[PDB]
Amino acid sequence: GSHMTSEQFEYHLTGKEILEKEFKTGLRGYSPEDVDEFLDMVIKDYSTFTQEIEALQAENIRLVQELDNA
Amino acid sequence: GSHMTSEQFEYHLTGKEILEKEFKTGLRGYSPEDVDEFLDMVIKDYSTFTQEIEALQAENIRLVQELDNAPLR
Ligand code: NI
Repeated sequence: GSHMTSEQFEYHLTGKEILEKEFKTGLRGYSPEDVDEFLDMVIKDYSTFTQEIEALQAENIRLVQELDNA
Repeated sequence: GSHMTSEQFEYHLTGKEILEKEFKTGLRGYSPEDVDEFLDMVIKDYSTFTQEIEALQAENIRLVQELDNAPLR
């Protein structure tokens, strides 16, 4: 009967891991303030990506469950 | 036939921007090698997130098309 495919998405980091990452420092290096400001945006985007996927999964569930009554 | 729209989510960066970003240097900054290796994972994750979202959006559009044509009662 009905057969679903299965796809897997592999991620390297979590927002938490980015929040908790401590870079080593050296004689010359990237401006800590500038890197921090940039990663702040990255962490926000990880949260937003996660939320949008959750929203899209819920929308998927909504549509599938409607079709349950077809 | 009638439609409404929303703008639910706000993003700050693209993967391309993270690949291309050039940081100012200074005394006692973060290890460039360490930061670059870290951001490489971020870049790959942005691409994967983006792919997953676009795949779900395509799937949902297929399902809405199916539902448009489906009798329920
Ligand atoms: Ni079968």
